[PDB]
Parts: sequence; structure tokens; C-alpha cells
Amino acid sequence: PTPHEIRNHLDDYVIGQEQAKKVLAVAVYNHYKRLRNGDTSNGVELGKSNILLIGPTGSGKTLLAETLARLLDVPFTMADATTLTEAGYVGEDVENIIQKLLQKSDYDVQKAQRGIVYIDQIDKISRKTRDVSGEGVQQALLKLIEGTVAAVPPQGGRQQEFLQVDTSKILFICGGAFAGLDKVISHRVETGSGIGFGATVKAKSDKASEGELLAQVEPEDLIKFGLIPEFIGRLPVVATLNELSEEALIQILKEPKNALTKQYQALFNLEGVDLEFRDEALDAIAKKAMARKTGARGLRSIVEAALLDTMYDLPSMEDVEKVVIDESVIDGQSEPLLIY
Amino acid sequence: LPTPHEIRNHLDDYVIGQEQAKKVLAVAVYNHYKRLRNGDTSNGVELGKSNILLIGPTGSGKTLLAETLARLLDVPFTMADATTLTEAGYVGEDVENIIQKLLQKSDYDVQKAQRGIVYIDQIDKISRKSDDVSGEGVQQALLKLIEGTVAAVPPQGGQQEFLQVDTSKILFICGGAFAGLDKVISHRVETGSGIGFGATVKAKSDKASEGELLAQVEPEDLIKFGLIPEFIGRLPVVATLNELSEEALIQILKEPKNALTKQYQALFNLEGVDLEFRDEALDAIAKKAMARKTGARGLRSIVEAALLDTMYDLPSMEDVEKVVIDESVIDGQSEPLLIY
Amino acid sequence: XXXXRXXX
Ligand SMILES: Nc1ncnc2c1ncn2[C@@H]1O[C@H](COP(=O)(O)OP(=O)(O)OP(O)(O)=S)[C@@H](O)[C@H]1O
Ligand SMILES: Nc1ncnc2c1ncn2[C@@H]1O[C@H](COP(=O)(O)OP(=O)(O)O)[C@@H](O)[C@H]1O
Repeated sequence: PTPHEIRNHLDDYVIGQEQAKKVLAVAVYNHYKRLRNGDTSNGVELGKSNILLIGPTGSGKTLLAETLARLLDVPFTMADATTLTEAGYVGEDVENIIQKLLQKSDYDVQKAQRGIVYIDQIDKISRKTRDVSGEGVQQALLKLIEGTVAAVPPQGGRQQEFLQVDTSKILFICGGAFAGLDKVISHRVETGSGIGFGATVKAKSDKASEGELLAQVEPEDLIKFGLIPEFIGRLPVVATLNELSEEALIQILKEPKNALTKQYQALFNLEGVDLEFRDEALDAIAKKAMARKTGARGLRSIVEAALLDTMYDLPSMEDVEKVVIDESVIDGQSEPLLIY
Repeated sequence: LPTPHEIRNHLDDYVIGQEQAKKVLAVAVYNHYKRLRNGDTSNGVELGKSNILLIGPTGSGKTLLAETLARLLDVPFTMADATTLTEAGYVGEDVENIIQKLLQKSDYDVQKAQRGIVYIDQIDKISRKSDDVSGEGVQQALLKLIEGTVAAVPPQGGQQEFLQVDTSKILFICGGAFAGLDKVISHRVETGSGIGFGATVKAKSDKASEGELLAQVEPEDLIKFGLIPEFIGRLPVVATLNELSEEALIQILKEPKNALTKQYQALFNLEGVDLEFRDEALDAIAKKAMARKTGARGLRSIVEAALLDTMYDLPSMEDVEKVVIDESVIDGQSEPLLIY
Repeated sequence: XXXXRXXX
């Protein structure tokens, strides 16, 4: 484990979040640094190092977790709380997550306790006949974080034997896009606005953007959202991710093997026709993508919206060996030029 | 088994700058548990309970006193917030949820949860508005709860049955901060002033401590704040934190064994590297803490943000046995010195 | 199953 090398590999699959990568390397290294030779210190109650990710949609949270699992040697799990029903109800229960962790570790208690845990869509469990997926999920999860030994039946139960696998040694990464978490932070940071000559007047949006607003967050702000303070108390670490960058959008379509440009290229290569995308068309697409405020996930809309006519007319057309996309094509005023 | 002097030292180890508060909680918790051991075997029967009501500034360690107490006492503890609470049947919340929260610590308690402790935050938010589901109405529901009663509670959520648990035995600690209470008591006891020429101005915002005035607080002043006298009668014990001090913050990082300065020191001990924290660096943290009006709660943000670069590069770096931090580094204009 | 929670 090297913070300089883990950051180099994540740079290959993730772009636009440099500060967040530094935070994960420190917290991840501190997690294992304690398990192998820790808890043999002069001072008692060494704080458990955890991670709390927070970012907008399409910010690559799932990708960061995925890239870590592949790199990392121990196993990794992706356990969302969308369907986590407490008290063993019909939907699901929190105990299954412990079970799925062992499947990845192949019933290795020594190897499973050193595992990592990640959860997505944690905003949905915010407290509001009965409530099943509400505040109840916080109570079950709270025991899992603070620290406690649970009972899981090995192989599901043939005897009534359970495995008392520790949980304080396992890491947890609670992360999910918090909707509405900007208005609450705005009230504290804004602190009103002056009316006189000397006092400065804020514009439509100068510091109210998503970027540079989450870094100054505090634990008390999350309490008003609905989360429990004890749950936030166990995660002193926080990771703020920027929405996006114009330059990163150009790189995502060229360097990654799964870029959208390469996808449509093979779609036409089978038909016996070539495809091309000039650099003047890539940067133009990035300006329209950021306006949608959806991220890389909403990037395919701009592409197919432009190549609709290009793809519909194409089959009827013959002798079109290659098609070139000019910057005007993205605007939609001028149709793409055909090469015969 | 413990005594007020023994618990005072343990509390002192984790809390400082609050001497009167220690004696209040010590004798209160001491006599409270004495009643449980002896029960009602003596001539006296139905020994009344003594509740506790804390009033102090924000981030003054009110929650720490209740958390550290649960560790030494070993009894279950919960941290409930009254902001969400609503008046008997509205969208926000119902009082029933609080009862299950305490049981949730062990999830199985018949003769064990009666001896537990409960904490409440932001009690002033339910002050009786005099222009209601937020105001007075909420207080009326808690009267019977504190006085002692039994509520049906499904153990673990599930039987066709519910368990009865007494609450007279259960002690309650209503924590909170009463902002603006200085003006009410000042005109009543010390002097009517602040606006006139001869009248003393509020010059000593931070030069002098408002705490001394809070020591002369009485229940009659709380009535003007908005609380019901009947509600305050159930909480005869009163605890008053005075303030937080800049020099105390330096002691908070040195005297307590669980200080944040000591955690990083122990982190590098196993690594074979020395750590240092000069006095010239801690005083700067005090100024930044008071600047954000957050107290000790907004301390990790200043420390973790400063040591992000050093911690990330410490594993990569070799032949480094000591680290020195300076006041300039806290400001961000300098980089910490490294000794090989 | 279904919760009908409304407040005036
Ligand atoms: N940092 C990134 N670098 C490169 N491509 C990215 C990045 N983030 C998102 N993408 C692209 O967008 C797709 C979806 O990304 P996701 O990480 O799933 O978005 P998301 O915000 O994590 O979804 P949610 O909000 O967690 S449901 C990926 O398959 C990539 O094609
Ligand atoms: N004497 C102290 N020593 C160490 N930490 C303290 C001390 N006093 C307060 N704190 C810090 O304050 C935080 C708790 O604040 P809290 O008491 O909940 O505020 P409030 O009084 O508004 O409820 C803890 O994270 C704790 O580290």
C-alpha cells in the first residue's frame, strides 16, 4: 500500500477529483495501519478512521469504489440501502450484507474482517401505519459502525450455529448524492447581505454553486437533513467532490476505452462505413453537457440528439465511405458533411 | 459502587474547565443509582427521582459529559434531538420513538433499561411562541413521560405481544443552549443597561464571560424565555457551563488522554517515526475556532486539512524520524519542517 | 402495507 501509487491507478479511471483522491489514500492507509500493528499504543481510544463521500450526480462515486476493489487485494461489497427493510421484513435485512461480504471472501473470517464496505443512496434513509425504510435503518446500521459482534449462520444454517465475526475492524464508506444539501449550507455561509454603498452585494451566483460549498460543511448541517448525530459522529472524515470540469469531458471521450465515441464507431464499422470526430466538436459538446447539470451520465443525450438525422438517413444513403462531424453539426444549423 | 470523588477524576480526565458541572452530575448520578440498588426495601417507599437540566453555550462539552459517563458507568445511553419532535400526531414526529431508541442499545432489556440514561438536544427550540405544534404543546406531552410511566414496546420489532418498561427509574438530562438569556437575567438581577450612555455597553463580548451571570439563573427567568414552570419543576437540578477558553483549547489537546494531538502521535509510533506539536501552533487553532463560532466541534476540519499533505506523503518519504509543525503552516503560507 | 398519514 502506497498513497503515491494508489492515486496513480485511480487517475487512469477517474478524472476531475484530485483532492478527494488524497483523502481516500490517507483514510484507507490509516485503516489498515491500525489493524496490522495498531491498538498497541500508549494512548487509548484511537479514533476509527472512516470515509463519508458527498457529491452530485454522475460524480463517479461508483467508479471510485469499483476502481478501489479491483486494485485492492481484499474483497469489496456494493450494498445500497434502497431496499434495506429492518426487523427481517419481506424486502431484505441488514444481516444479508454481512453474508455477501463472506461470499466475496469465501468464508474467511480472518480475511473478511479486513474488508471494505460501501453504500450508495444513503439520502433515502433520512428520517421523515408504519415506516420500514425510514429512520429504522439508521438504528441497525449504527450498531454496525460503533462496533459490535453479530451472528451470521454459516452456509445459511443446515444446530443453530452462528459466526461471531467482529465488525469494528471493517471499514465503511457511506456515500450518496444529498439533494437539497445546498440551501441549508447557504443560510449559514451567506450571513445576509448589505444594502448600503460600502457593503458588497452578491450576484446571481458567485459562491452558491455546488463547488466550494461542501468543503465548508459541518456535522450540524447534516442533522437538519434528517440523519442521526450519533451516525455522523462515527465518521469525522468527509470527502467533497467537484461537479465536473470542461477539460475532463474531452478526456473521458478519448482516453477511456469505453468512451461514447468509440462505442458508436464500432456500431458503424460493422456496416462498412467509417466515423470521425474532430477536436472542435468535442469541446463544443462539453459546454452543452455542463448546462444540463446531469454529469457524464447525461452525455449520450447530446450525441444521439445530433446523430439522429445522420443515422436515420445513413442506410438509404450509398457510396458514403466516411462521415465527418464539424463543429456546426453540434449546433444543428448545418448538417454533417459526407465523404464519398 | 463508585463515589463522587472517583467519578470526578474520571470526568476531569476527559472534560475540563467545568468544575461546578462535575459536582452536580456526580452527586446526582450517585444518589440516582443508590436508589436503584436499595430499591424501596427501607421504610421510605416510592423514592422520588431527581432530573437534570443543563444550560450552556454550544460546543461546550455538554454531550461529552453524558458520553464519557456512559463509558465508565457502562449503562446504555442514547442521544435524542427535540428539533424534529412534533405535537402528538403531526408529520414531523411523535414522542413514542424516543422510548424504543433506549432499548435499541441492547434490544433486550427488562430489568436493565430502567437504569439507563437519556440526553436531549436543542430544548430551547420548543419555546412557547407567543404571537401550536412547535411551541408549548410539545412540552405538555413530555410531562407525563419524565414523571414515570410505561409504554408498550415491541422487542426487536418481531409474537402478538408487547413489553412494558418503567420510566420513573430512567433519569433524563435535557441538554441545550439558551441564547439571548443574558438580557432577561441582566435586567432582573445585575442591571438594566446596554443601550444608554451611563448604562454599561456590551463591550465584553469575549473579554469577560457571560457564564457568571448564568450562575445566578433561577426558574422564574426561564418562564419568560418560554418554558412552562410545570415543566421546569420536574427538573430541579441545574448545571451551568461558563464558557470555553483559548488556553483551555490548548489544554484540551494536551491534558485529555484522548486528545487529537495524541492520536496522531500514537499513529506514527508503530511506524517508527516521532511526532511533535509546538505551543506556537495550538494557539492559532483557537483563533480559527472562535472565528467560525463553532467551538471545539469545528477542530478536526482545521487539523485534518493541514496534515493532508504530510500524511499522504509520509509513507512515500523515507528516513524521516521527526515532524515539526509551525504557526505559519496552520495559516497555509508555509510547509511543515521535516527532520531526517 | 399502506400508510395514510395526513395532518391538517
Ligand atoms: N469520474 C469519472 N470519470 C470518467 N467517467 C465517469 C466519471 N464519473 C462518471 N463517469 C461516466 O458516467 C458513467 C456513470 O457514472 P457513475 O459513477 O455511475 O455516476 P454516479 O453519480 O456514481 O451514479 P449515482 O449517483 O451513484 S446512482 C460511467 O460509466 C462513466 O462512463
Ligand atoms: N473538555 C473537552 N475536551 C475534549 N473535547 C471537548 C471538550 N469539550 C467539548 N469537546 C468537544 O465538543 C464536542 C461535543 O460538543 P457538544 O457538547 O455536543 O455541544 P453542545 O454543548 O452544543 O451539545 C465533542 O466532539 C468534543 O470533542
